[PDB]
Amino acid sequence: REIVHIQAGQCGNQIGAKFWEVISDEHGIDPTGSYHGDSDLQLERINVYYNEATGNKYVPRAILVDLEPGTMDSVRSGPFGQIFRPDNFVFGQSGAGNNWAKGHYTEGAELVDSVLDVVRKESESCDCLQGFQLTHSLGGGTGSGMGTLLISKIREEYPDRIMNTFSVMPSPKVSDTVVEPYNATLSVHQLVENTDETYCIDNEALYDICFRTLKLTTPTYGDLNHLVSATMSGVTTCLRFPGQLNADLRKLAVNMVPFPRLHFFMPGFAPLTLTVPELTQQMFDSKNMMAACDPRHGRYLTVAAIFRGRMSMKEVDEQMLNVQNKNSSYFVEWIPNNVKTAVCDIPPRGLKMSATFIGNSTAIQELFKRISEQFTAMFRRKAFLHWYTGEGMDEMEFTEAESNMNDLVSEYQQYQDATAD
Amino acid sequence: KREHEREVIQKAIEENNNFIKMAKEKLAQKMESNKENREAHLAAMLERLQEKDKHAEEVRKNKELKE
Amino acid sequence: MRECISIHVGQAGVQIGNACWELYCLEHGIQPDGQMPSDKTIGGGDDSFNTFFSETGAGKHVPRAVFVDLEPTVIDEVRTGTYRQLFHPEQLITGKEDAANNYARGHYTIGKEIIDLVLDRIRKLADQCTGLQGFLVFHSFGGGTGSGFTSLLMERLSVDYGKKSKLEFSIYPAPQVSTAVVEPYNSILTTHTTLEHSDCAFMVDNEAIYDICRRNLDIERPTYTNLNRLISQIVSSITASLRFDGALNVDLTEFQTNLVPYPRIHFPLATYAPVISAEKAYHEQLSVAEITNACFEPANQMVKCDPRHGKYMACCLLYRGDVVPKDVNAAIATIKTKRSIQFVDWCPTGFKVGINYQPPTVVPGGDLAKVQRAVCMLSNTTAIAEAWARLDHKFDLMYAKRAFVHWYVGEGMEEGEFSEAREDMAALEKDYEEVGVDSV
Ligand SMILES: Nc1nc2c(ncn2[C@@H]2O[C@H](COP(=O)(O)OP(=O)(O)OP(=O)(O)O)[C@@H](O)[C@H]2O)c(=O)[nH]1
Ligand SMILES: Nc1nc2c(ncn2[C@@H]2O[C@H](COP(=O)(O)OP(=O)(O)O)[C@@H](O)[C@H]2O)c(=O)[nH]1
Ligand SMILES: [Ca+2]
Ligand SMILES: [Mg+2]
Repeated sequence: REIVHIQAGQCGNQIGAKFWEVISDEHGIDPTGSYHGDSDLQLERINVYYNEATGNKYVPRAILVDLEPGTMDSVRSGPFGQIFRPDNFVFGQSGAGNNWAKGHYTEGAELVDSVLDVVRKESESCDCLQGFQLTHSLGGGTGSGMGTLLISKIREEYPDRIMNTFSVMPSPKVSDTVVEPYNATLSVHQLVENTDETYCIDNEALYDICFRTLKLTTPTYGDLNHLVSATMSGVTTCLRFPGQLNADLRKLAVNMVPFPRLHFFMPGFAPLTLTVPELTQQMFDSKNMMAACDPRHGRYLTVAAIFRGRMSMKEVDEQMLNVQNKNSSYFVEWIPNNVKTAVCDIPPRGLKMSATFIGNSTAIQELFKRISEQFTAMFRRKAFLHWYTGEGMDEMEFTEAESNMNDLVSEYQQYQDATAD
Repeated sequence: KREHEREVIQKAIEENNNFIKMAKEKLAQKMESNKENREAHLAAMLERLQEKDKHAEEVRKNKELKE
Repeated sequence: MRECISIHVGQAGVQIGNACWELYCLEHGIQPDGQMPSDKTIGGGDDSFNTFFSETGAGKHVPRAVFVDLEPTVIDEVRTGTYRQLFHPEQLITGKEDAANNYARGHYTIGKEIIDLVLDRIRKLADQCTGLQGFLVFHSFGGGTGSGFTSLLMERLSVDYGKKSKLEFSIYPAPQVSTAVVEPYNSILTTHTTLEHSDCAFMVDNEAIYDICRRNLDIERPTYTNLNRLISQIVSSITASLRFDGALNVDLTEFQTNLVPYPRIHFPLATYAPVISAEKAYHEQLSVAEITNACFEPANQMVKCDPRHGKYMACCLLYRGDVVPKDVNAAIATIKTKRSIQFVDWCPTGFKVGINYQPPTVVPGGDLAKVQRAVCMLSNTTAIAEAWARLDHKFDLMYAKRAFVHWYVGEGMEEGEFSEAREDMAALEKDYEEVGVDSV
């Protein structure tokens, strides 16, 4: 049944706004919240993301959070600003300052109770809550710190509900802030313990796709978010339309997560703006991944593929087998039948057919290794720590966060090197 | 023979009644043990989250005494 | 008299139930509203079709059925569909939250909340029965509800109804139409817990039914509707013994007597013929000899195994339609000389035949052709242990690394239950060896 969306910080509210832009378009919901669509095979599972207010109005089950009021006001003036319920906007006064400690412990802790009041109001109205999804970044302050605090706080009141998340990773290519490896490593510490299924949206991968593949010398956030919105639409297709396979967040978690800590996925998408072999060949390719990791450098524990558009289901079964059989080295032998596939007749906007990829590869360690270097290069000489230790933290937490993320890398390596006998 | 005939039908009733009784006690013990285990996991999950909240209070209080 | 109560658990169970009861209605001449012009006795009676249908004073023929699922969407289609008036709403039981392909959620967490309600509705059907013969339980091995809740139900039905008969129609998992990675766990857990509480169990490999639909009916990519309609024909052939009565129609319990030599060895291999398209059916008079020969070709089996590399402990032939004993005896004589039919030395090598003169119907606008005669072979062979071996091997690969185990442990289960269930499968695999091996 119901999923409660949350968007935290500048990044989280922008990609969240673009997510609600695209899925409202797919379900045939205009900015006034009115249904004007052609198919019913749009309203069947509309209640997963929308509430039915009086006048046949469809309002997103979305909660907009930020310590900065500026980024939230830009959402209300955007294309789908008025569709959101006005009470769900939970704005702060101070601002983040790109500090995880301010987001997690002090200034974000001031605001966290007023967010929970909206969450509890939305969750009480649900017939059967699946769980929650948080769109946010790990580099900044609000989305990084307060987002992980919200997860911990919501886990406390809803311990048997799913908590997935769409975590945007930092990169030197896109971002200029130097403290982001601290913020990311501190956030990853929390996500390892308190989330069921994280989609790793890497800004390095989105830059490289925009620069190399899409061929853009000047890649804006709008160019990056076009890929993210298309990815987010793809991975939630089985949740949003009447489908056989992985219709809820728990079933996806049961299929994709063999071990509790290893729940950090590698999303993929094709085509990047066309036959089924070409779609299948593109979606598994390293250049179509939204995490900057080569899957040839590791092994797939579990995979989920979502094909969209009218196509031969016979052909989809063959091509998904042909890539599996002829690349069997890159799938663990000790999880048989680990690649599941779903079909959906309704394609995305513009495309005739598309394919979305969700992969729990061991090669995701490359992402966490890259963050660990950028963390350690600064942390060896205790650089920029007065920002955090002034806020009330101590060097234990950084030592713990470093060690906990390096354990995650060792665990991904441990099961990569694992064998049948 | 009549005494043996009564012994057979009673033994048949004994087998059914023991099967019902053994099935009931196996299930009752399984559902009780499972209830205890699931509640123990949610206890440890919230006891972890409260230790995070206790630690979070020791950051607010620690910033208070750094001036 | 001789009433049978069918129980349909989870997705697969309900949707096969949809196919089965639709097919039964067409065979008996029961309309979608429950009316039956053939039936002159209004309000009740003791006809053979009344073993599966209770009757109301208004002339409605209500299935002796209970539909159960932990989420509503599949049973909502029964409430909305063509045969919505056929059922009383109390027979159709639904929850909100499903078992998420988890035996633990289906058996313990979610199942406990609805189990008492389901047993109340089964009791209300049982009180209508002058005499209750037993239950037919329809479920999947792979699903959370299908595995978990069925195991809970089968345990509770043993307590409430004692030694009363309990038959299973079980959907064995296949990767072509699979829904979860953890289906081997759910299969081994449900098989272990249900083994003592089931008197006979008809396994149905989706891979076998899927391949038959592709090979015989020439269907590119068979849907669940394609599988279920084929599966309903085998279920109909097996249950035709209870629902009709000729002189050669032998009761289901009389087959049980032959099919189950030891309590644990109660998994008959079912084979069916002819499966043929309407395009091809046109002007091929399929004789008794041809359809009986097809029962020993392993392409037409419901479980993928090799009886040739195994040993028969029983072999029953359930014919229906235009068949006489003279043609059956001639075909069996022809087959006995030509085929590999090796029996164990402790059992007689005869073939138990039953004939049911009412011919097989098909759903209009179906893929399956209307044929004048058909057969379903039920055989207790040691080769069906190959099905356990394939399933136990997939368990071993994942369980060795404790893959996906935390999902079960998080819902209250222990690692003890896994190894205890697996040892029972190892014992069962060993039992099938012991019965097959030659004697002192
Ligand atoms: N033959 C056949 N098999 C089915 C059908 N529906 C599902 N299955 C099989 O059942 C297995 C999955 O279990 P389901 O029965 O869908 O799950 P469930 O029992 O509803 O349990 P939850 O969904 O977890 O509550 C898969 O291996 C499917 O191939 C059907 O209509 N026919
Ligand atoms: N992909 C993407 N990344 C963003 C966007 N906005 C900010 N970011 C990233 O988020 C990080 C900074 O977090 P931000 O959300 O601005 O801080 P907060 O508002 O305090 O949470 C940087 O690494 C940015 O690259 C966006 O619209 N798209
Ligand atoms: Ca009658
Ligand atoms: Mg289901």
